[PDB]
Amino acid sequence: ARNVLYPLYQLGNPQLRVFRTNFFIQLVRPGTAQPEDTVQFRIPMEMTR
Amino acid sequence: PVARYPPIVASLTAKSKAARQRRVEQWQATVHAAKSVDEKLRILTKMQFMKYVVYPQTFALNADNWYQSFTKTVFLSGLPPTPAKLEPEPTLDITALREAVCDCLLQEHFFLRRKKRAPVIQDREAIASPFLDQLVASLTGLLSVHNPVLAAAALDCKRPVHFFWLRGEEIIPRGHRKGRVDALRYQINDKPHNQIRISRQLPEFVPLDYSIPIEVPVMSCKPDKLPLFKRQYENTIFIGSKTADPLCYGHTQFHLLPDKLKREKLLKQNCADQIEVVFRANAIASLFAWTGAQAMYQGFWSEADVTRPFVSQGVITDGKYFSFFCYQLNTLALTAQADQNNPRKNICWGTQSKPLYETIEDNNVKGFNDDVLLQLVQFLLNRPKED
Amino acid sequence: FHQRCRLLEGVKQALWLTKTQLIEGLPEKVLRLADDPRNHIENQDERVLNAISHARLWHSTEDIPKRETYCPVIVDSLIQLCKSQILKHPSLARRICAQNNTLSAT
Amino acid sequence: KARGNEYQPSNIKRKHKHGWVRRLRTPTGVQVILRRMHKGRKSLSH
RNA sequence: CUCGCACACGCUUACAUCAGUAACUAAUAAUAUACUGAUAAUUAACAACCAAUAAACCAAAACAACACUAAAACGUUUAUUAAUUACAUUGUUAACCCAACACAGGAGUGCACCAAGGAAAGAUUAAAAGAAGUAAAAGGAACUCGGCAAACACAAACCCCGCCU
RNA sequence: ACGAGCUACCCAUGAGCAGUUUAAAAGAACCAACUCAUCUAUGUGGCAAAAUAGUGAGAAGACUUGUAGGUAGAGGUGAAAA
Ligand SMILES: [K+]
Ligand SMILES: [K+]
Ligand SMILES: [K+]
Ligand SMILES: [K+]
Ligand SMILES: [Mg+2]
Ligand SMILES: [Mg+2]
Ligand SMILES: [Mg+2]
Ligand SMILES: [Mg+2]
Ligand SMILES: [Mg+2]
Ligand SMILES: [Mg+2]
Ligand SMILES: [Mg+2]
Ligand SMILES: [Mg+2]
Ligand SMILES: [Mg+2]
Ligand SMILES: [Mg+2]
Ligand SMILES: [Mg+2]
Ligand SMILES: [Mg+2]
Ligand SMILES: [Mg+2]
Ligand SMILES: [Mg+2]
Ligand SMILES: [Mg+2]
Ligand SMILES: [Mg+2]
Ligand SMILES: [Mg+2]
Ligand SMILES: [Mg+2]
Ligand SMILES: [Mg+2]
Ligand SMILES: [Mg+2]
Ligand SMILES: [Mg+2]
Ligand SMILES: [Mg+2]
Ligand SMILES: [Mg+2]
Ligand SMILES: [Mg+2]
Ligand SMILES: [Mg+2]
Ligand SMILES: [Mg+2]
Ligand SMILES: [Mg+2]
Ligand SMILES: [Mg+2]
Ligand SMILES: [Mg+2]
Ligand SMILES: [Mg+2]
Ligand SMILES: [Mg+2]
Ligand SMILES: [Mg+2]
Repeated sequence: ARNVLYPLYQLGNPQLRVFRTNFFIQLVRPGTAQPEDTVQFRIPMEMTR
Repeated sequence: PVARYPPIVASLTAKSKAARQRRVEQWQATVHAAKSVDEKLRILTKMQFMKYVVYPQTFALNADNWYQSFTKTVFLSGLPPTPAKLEPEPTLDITALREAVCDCLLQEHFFLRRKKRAPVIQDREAIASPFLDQLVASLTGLLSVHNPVLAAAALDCKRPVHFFWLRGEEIIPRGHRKGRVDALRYQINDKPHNQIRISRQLPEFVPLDYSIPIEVPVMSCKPDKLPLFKRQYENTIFIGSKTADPLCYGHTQFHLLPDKLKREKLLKQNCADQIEVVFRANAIASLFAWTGAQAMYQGFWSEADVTRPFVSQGVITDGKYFSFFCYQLNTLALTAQADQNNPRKNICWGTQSKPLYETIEDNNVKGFNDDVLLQLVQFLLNRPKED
Repeated sequence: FHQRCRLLEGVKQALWLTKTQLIEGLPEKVLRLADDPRNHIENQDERVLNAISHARLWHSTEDIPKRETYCPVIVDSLIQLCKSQILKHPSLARRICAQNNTLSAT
Repeated sequence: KARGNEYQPSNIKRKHKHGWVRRLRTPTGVQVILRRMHKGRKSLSH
């Protein structure tokens, strides 16, 4: 989730769970040639792989 | 009393494309007039233009398919066709070979104790690497009595192999050189775990003009989607030793997959068919660089093609699963202006991955596959033809 | 005493700490085992000349290989030359090499 | 011998000499920030 | 006719596809790397981020064999610890930067001197004066503050002041 | 108050000097890259608020050079030109 404060992690902390995600994804048509298996998305800055 | 018409070749100092081709053909003839093979390699590799860097051990989802297009290689499933020669076959005691190989496994796994490992993760890169060093040394010495060639051969341990070639053409999309035609250049920087080099070339598997029904796959995307990244540095053609070395040919290769390409890692990343892709991609890129470098050390290049097929063998392994490959190089004119009419193709026979041992524990190897050992023995028993 | 320990009187201190007697020259068994021509590899002079050249000049793409590259290469190359004698003496197969083992003796 | 190009750009130097951190480390520097906040500057510092 | 490819530093979409330019930008026109509108893009292996303490070790880089004086960047191993758990984040375009300008100026390293990159003349007439280049009869410093400049010359010697770089 | 991103000097950390002549890597010699700017001619609101063309001096050192840090006006710095 974005614009929220994550819990600081130490040794033995419980698993971090997010129930209502704040992220939104756009599926866009590639502007150049892409292979058959590649799908291009637009994601917010606070989203990792 | 006979008219002497001047030739009708294009101009030499003009800006036209025909003039540029004649300028290109001018330096092509410079390589021909060169005598020493070192001077030919200097002229071909003295330009430092942009090029793609090809890694034999890659994480691409479909790497073998893309590497075949860069190489003009058609992959044939199964071992290469048998030589169909039943000349007196050596008698090898498997028990001695089995004990020797098992000793290599037991040492690096259970007997030879290491410094305390805090992670306790037991990285297979640090365990399988010394195992390959002993396995190659143990089998080379044991089979030297049956194969006299291995006695005179040289062993290389982690020695770099380089190769450089042009493939296809490209029109530059962006920059001030927009719209002009520039060839695509590729580079292979490989570091085989072990090498065996022989003064005499191994015999061919199939004739030079071998027509195979299957065709080389053709991609419909830029190589940047593999992904591949362009870089500029020295263009080197290397065989494991400089040209002055009398051992200009090769026998076999041994490759160890890194930690990032383990079977367990691929399963977690939800990759089932990628297990065989990594083995195939490693063999095609590594063997081609080795076979290609051998040809260019003999003077053969794009405009001279190849007279005798160059054959090298490869054994890709990860520590427990072994794969066997054979590569024959028939084509060296991969340039776009030189591949217009070249029916010949490069062939790379391959084998499915097979385990060697199974749940080794407490100086006891539970499972063992002799066919993998027998296949490894067959590779090391290949001999050059004698006259 | 680990690998990187330096002794000032190297021959004298090692002799004292070990209680040994230094004898100049290799033993007669070793020395008489090399003077016999029946224990020489084929083209011994030529192959060693190639081994030295390969170690110092040919094994690397650079013009001047550094010492950490050609120091283990020359030793391994010479090991292979004497390893090829296994066909004449089929008892060298009883040997095997080990790497970075942990040794302790008090 | 041909003056006019005395400014040679560098991000390491610019952020170390006129940066926000340096402005708050010296008592005279803080007064510079206070003057620019009072005047209504859009950019107090680099 | 010949300063070319790439990285670092810097600039910050000025790059790419399509369309428009009556006018704005280019010191002009065609036109579009440079002006306007819409759409699209740079994918990591390279690069940044990337352990601590105790102990042993007087012995230079110059092909380094061995030495010089000006005495020299460049670490390994043993011990005690170090979350161990696929896929983290970030830089990837360009004809570009600093000089009021699309300035004959300033600009570090690697590899080539080219296989790469570019166009001195918008169209005429062929006056004076001015700038740059080539050639010359006989004479060869008669010029002039001075052999300044130029030259098919590219040498020899004396003096004054500073020793010398 | 703000300025050593130009320049004077210094502390760190890096990077360059090909060929030729000599027992010489000798603040030696010939000559490039490179760094200074002697003489003359164009230029003088110029291409340029100090340049272009020809010609010159050094070019293994008291040498050039990149990155970054230090000294601030009753001062800094200076192989003194105020
Ligand atoms: K810009
Ligand atoms: K006079
Ligand atoms: K400073
Ligand atoms: K100018
Ligand atoms: Mg100014
Ligand atoms: Mg500067
Ligand atoms: Mg600007
Ligand atoms: Mg224009
Ligand atoms: Mg258009
Ligand atoms: Mg536009
Ligand atoms: Mg102007
Ligand atoms: Mg013009
Ligand atoms: Mg005109
Ligand atoms: Mg006139
Ligand atoms: Mg004249
Ligand atoms: Mg005359
Ligand atoms: Mg007179
Ligand atoms: Mg007169
Ligand atoms: Mg005078
Ligand atoms: Mg003169
Ligand atoms: Mg006088
Ligand atoms: Mg003087
Ligand atoms: Mg005097
Ligand atoms: Mg400074
Ligand atoms: Mg020199
Ligand atoms: Mg000198
Ligand atoms: Mg000039
Ligand atoms: Mg001039
Ligand atoms: Mg002149
Ligand atoms: Mg000079
Ligand atoms: Mg001089
Ligand atoms: Mg201050
Ligand atoms: Mg003063
Ligand atoms: Mg001074
Ligand atoms: Mg004075
Ligand atoms: Mg005065």
